[PDB]
Amino acid sequence: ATLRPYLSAVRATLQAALCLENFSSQVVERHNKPEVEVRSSKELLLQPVTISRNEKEKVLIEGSINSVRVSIAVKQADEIEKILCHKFMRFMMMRAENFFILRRKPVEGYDISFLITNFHTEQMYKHKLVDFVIHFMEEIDKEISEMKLSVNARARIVAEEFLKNF
Amino acid sequence: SLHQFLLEPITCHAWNRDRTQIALSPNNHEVHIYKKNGGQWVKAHELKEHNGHITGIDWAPKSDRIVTCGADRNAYVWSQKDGVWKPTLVILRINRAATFVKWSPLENKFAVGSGARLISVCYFESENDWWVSKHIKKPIRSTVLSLDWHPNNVLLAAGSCDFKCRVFSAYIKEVDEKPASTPWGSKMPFGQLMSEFGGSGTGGWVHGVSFSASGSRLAWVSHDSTVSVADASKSVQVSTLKTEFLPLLSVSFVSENSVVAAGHDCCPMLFNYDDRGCLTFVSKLDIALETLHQNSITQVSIYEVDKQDCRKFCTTGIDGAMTIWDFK
Amino acid sequence: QLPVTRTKIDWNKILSALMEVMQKRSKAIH
Amino acid sequence: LLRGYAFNHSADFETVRMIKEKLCYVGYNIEQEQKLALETTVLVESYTLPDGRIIKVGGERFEAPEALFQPHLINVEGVGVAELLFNTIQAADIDTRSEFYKHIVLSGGSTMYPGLPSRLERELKQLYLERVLKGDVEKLSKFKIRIEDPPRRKHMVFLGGAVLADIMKDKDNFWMTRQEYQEKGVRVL
Amino acid sequence: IVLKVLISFVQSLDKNGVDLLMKYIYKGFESPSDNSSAVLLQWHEKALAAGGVGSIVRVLTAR
Repeated sequence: ATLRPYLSAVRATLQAALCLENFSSQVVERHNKPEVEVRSSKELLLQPVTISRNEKEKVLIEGSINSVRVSIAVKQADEIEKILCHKFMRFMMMRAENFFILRRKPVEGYDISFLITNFHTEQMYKHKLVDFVIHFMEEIDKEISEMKLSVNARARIVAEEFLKNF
Repeated sequence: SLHQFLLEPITCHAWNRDRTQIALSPNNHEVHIYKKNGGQWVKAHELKEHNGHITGIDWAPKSDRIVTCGADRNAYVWSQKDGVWKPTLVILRINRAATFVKWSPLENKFAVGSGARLISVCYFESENDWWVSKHIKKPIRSTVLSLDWHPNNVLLAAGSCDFKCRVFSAYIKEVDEKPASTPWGSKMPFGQLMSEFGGSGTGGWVHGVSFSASGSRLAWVSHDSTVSVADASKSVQVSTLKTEFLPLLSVSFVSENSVVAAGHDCCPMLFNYDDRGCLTFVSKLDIALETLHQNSITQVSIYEVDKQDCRKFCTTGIDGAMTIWDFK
Repeated sequence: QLPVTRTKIDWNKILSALMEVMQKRSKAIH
Repeated sequence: LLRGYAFNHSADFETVRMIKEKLCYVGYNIEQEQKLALETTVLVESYTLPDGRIIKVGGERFEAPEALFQPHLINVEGVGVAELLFNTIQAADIDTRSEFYKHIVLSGGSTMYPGLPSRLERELKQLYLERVLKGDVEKLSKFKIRIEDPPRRKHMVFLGGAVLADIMKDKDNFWMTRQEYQEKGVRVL
Repeated sequence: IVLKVLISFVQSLDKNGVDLLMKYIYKGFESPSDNSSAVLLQWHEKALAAGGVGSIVRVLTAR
């Protein structure tokens, strides 16, 4: 309806940016580092691109010759959604040595942020990482919207059991 | 016809004269030589001297010698004088990582493209038995990614990350003999810029360059999903076509009129160049993914006897699979 | 006070071609 | 040891040496190294062992090699390689000091870390721009400093020996004859 | 600035103005106004079929 074109556009933009190569540094000898974190040569960087649906949900993609950075912000309706989103992202960021493609601290103004290097594109396929990001952007909304109803449904039984006795 | 050697990627591949042996580098600091015993590929030899990632190999057929270059700022020349291959040392005098290597048509010099804004042309000296290099560095501003040689053993094409495709001359007077006159120019000292291209506004990094059999035409692919052909017979003129597909990582001439390309779409393609100066797309050649290769193709070579009469071509890439494609 | 070598001159070796050959190495390497 | 990985001193000396040889490097700017180590996970690499275990080495790659430039981290009193080089060049007669600045050669297997060539130049330039020529940043261009380090650093002791035995192979004064020790028992060459 | 008339609404299909339309579309996403985002996203799919996946690279390497 409205989410499907957004996911389609993010898919199309990601497919045109994950075309990476290998590149040793031309400043310090025999150091292979990503050329989007360490910003040492303007020629190797691509123009950043932003895609959005409304005024509070958008994706920023920053390209390079051997690294891509993808920062995503998610939906928030009320305070409970806000704090649950914050808790969930802090949970994921703590376990970043297992999530090979997750950045420890996000870019300012965005909730979650991925960093993909050419090593992660050679050790894995290409379309499955894009599918993983598309799964990521929707499964989190499903999970938090389920956790809200789960917490709401845990108060009825407690209140009923307390009021039952007396 | 697909064959899967290893699950790891193939950085680079080299063929020999009889198309019996193949040299591969499975993304490590080693080179593996395989032969064909009947109808199955079985590994033959291992070559291990580098202490860094290997980035380029080439095989001089007539002399039967393998040149290897890698990211440890080294290059070696492997030769077979007994059953075991042995190396010979090359002095390169670069301080950054090498990126490409290629033999010459006469097999007397070889060109190495590196990331120190240099092109190193190396030739042999026997008074103390090693290879000595000369540098081309004047108009280059960034790292070179592709190289090619002219049939007349002098001129040299180069593509670099500074959005330019250049044609230099690499005449070494100690080894080579005096050349004739070409449409590209007349006065050919060493390290003199003969021609330069790359003016298109939104230029991207050039990944591959190639000359034609006649030697009077150049072709190159860019990272803005464009292919371009430069002619020099009637005049110094260009024709650029803007494809609607992902970037292309290699290019090679099949004849005077047709050019074959490959890239991240995992499918080789054929373009046609008319005599009047027009590029037109023709077709793909491969009509999980619906494609034999499962990842980006990194290198395209010719199985047949090259641009004089080409019938089949070989593709290899990151998926670990090597494929032979026949036009007929 | 002392020569460049910062030592007493060794009279035995004073009382009693590598440089020719080394020039080609110096040219090729550098 | 401070990650849950216990390697004993004696029997696992040659297992950690492969880790040192494969994954270690000297940082150019410490600041960007720490920024990438704190806010990014592109430094952690997995190493397989003969037993079959997989260990993970992270920010420890660029801490181990820096005992050379800062010697006090493992309880050694001194000045470090960069400053000791300065104290050695600035201790000879004035005329020959320029002859040593231009020609410094690195040898041995413990100078093959990535970046060790590119750090000594910066350290010497900064140590020579605040100790000798204090301020006045114009004349450093005329002051030429160059470090030579070919990719054949390990065997440079051998290769030199491969030349000196080739030139002087024939003339019988370079060698100590067997008959010299049959009568004299000492040597003056 | 004529993107408002475009919001109120392939056309020429010159095979070079598709890049210009792509540039305008991707530069228009930085300033949403509660109705432009939906129509711009709807035309992104239409323009992608006519132009191709390669066109996204041209705006990405436009610099």
